Amino acid sequence: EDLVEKKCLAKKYTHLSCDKVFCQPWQRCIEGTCVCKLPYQCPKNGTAVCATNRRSFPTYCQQKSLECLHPGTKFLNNGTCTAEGKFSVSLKHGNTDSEGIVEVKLVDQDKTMFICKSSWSMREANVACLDLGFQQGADTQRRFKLSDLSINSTECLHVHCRGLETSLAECTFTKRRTMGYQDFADVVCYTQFQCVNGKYISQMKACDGINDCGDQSDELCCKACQGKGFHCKSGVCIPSQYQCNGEVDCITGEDEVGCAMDAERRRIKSLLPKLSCGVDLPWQVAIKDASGITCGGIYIGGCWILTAAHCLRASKTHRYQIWTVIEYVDRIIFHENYNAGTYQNDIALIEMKKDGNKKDCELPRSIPACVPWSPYLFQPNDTCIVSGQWGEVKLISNCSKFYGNRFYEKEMECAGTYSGGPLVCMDANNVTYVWGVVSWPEFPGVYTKVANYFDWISYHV
Ligand SMILES: *[C@@H]1O[C@H](CO)[C@@H](O)[C@H](O)[C@H]1NC(C)=O
Ligand SMILES: *[C@@H]1O[C@H](CO)[C@@H](O)[C@H](O)[C@H]1NC(C)=O
Ligand SMILES: *[C@@H]1O[C@H](CO)[C@@H](O)[C@H](O)[C@H]1NC(C)=O
Ligand SMILES: *[C@H]1O[C@H](CO)[C@@H](O)[C@H](O)[C@H]1NC(C)=O
Ligand SMILES: *[C@H]1O[C@H](CO)[C@@H](O)[C@H](O)[C@H]1NC(C)=O
Ligand SMILES: *[C@H]1O[C@H](CO)[C@@H](O)[C@H](O)[C@H]1NC(C)=O
Ligand SMILES: [Ca+2]
Ligand SMILES: [Ca+2]
Repeated sequence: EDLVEKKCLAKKYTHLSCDKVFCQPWQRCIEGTCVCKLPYQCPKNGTAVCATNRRSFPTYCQQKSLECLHPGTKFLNNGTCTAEGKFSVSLKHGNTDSEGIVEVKLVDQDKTMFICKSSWSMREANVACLDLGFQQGADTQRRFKLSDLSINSTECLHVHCRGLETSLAECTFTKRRTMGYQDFADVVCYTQFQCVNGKYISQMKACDGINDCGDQSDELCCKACQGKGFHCKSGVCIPSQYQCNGEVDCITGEDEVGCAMDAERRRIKSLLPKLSCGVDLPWQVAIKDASGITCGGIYIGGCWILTAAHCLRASKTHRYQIWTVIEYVDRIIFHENYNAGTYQNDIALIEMKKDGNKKDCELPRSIPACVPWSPYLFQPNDTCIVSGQWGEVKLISNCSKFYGNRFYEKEMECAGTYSGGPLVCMDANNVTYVWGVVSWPEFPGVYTKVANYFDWISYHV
């Protein structure tokens, strides 16, 4: 069984990696990695929450964003802080400090109860160990087996966590009617497939939909899921029940297409301002010079047009006009590491003069295409619309077979048929993405892969 890919594992993508996953609403994507946004950037609408330092926060986002920025400050309770209320988890009846039967003291309830093992998974186990100090979550191979004793009472606490929470306080608890025997949730916290955090687990746990690692190493590099997990085209697995649950989990977005405090974070997403991108060829532009040689531009937003370098620098005059309506081009920025012969980094930004002398560059009625932030959005055998009429090309795999060392897989994309023009692709929700630009049967078109230039794009845009 060869579910896991090896070539990713060098780059070690955790849940903090944009390219493979969505940043939590108290975070912002910057250079492929989830960073903290300041509390005053969170959506205003939310109910108050309590942090372990007895401090109260208007929104749940704002708390989690302070915890993000300022370690130590954990979560405690929904609603304002009580004076007496204080949360506690503990491992009792155990031969060592990093193991036992889990005991929870629910901030409000003065009574102390145990957890039931019939619903106890790695999602809860990891979260438990994480607030217990052990930063690598629960052990997956090891156990703590009991032999009766303290199995008198009928008490129990069913728990459920997403799995990435930094405290059991954040999870949802519900008292259940316990059967037997035996039903008490044990755990072994990890004290020394490898995870990015440093945790070894067996290969059978890798790529099954379940976060065994704690930071999602075992799930982000998957050609196909093991058990019930659902394979995102992006190469990631998600729990089957993550299908049609009102949250776009896969960066590709396919789990929510074709459908007819965990609940609080989902709520916080649906209020974030979504990008207005890629609504015959509205994005299509044509960069004509006064000489008479044309390039196939693609409108991405506002003042900006994206094209290939070589065609622009074919002009002697260095003065253009953008046709689609006629705008003028103020300045042009080529990528600094453009290599003429190899065509690596064959990409350039055009900045329009705007004109009007009163407002902004944007055209009254023009739709910008979407710029891919991840190189895992579109994959082989995906269909894409080439233009320069328009031809439906397909993305081809293993392009070393055709060109070898003239094709640099990180910086270039090959589209097999079935200047500087666009290679536009659409996802399941009808979002038009500018996937590639035209760069240079057994000769498939080669395209500079734009997703690998989102940081670069961003720097100027
Ligand atoms: C929440 O949003 C509504 C509009 O949907 C708005 O009327 C209200 O003022 C917002 N809440 C706060 C606390 O500002
Ligand atoms: C959570 O907190 C709010 C106050 O912030 C409270 O009114 C509400 O009843 C609590 N419970 C739920 C399930 O929202
Ligand atoms: C894409 O556009 C079509 C237009 O026929 C529309 O019916 C459909 O709802 C859109 N796709 C999705 C996933 O909604
Ligand atoms: C211990 O107490 C429980 C609940 O009060 C009751 O079932 C019984 O008296 C004892 N349990 C067993 C298994 O003997
Ligand atoms: C890639 O797409 C083609 C479409 O014809 C189809 O064979 C299959 O979905 C994929 N190819 C393979 C070999 O799995
Ligand atoms: C990639 O090349 C290998 C040989 O090096 C070949 O087996 C395979 O068919 C190629 N893949 C594709 C999708 O053409
Ligand atoms: Ca797993
Ligand atoms: Ca989902």
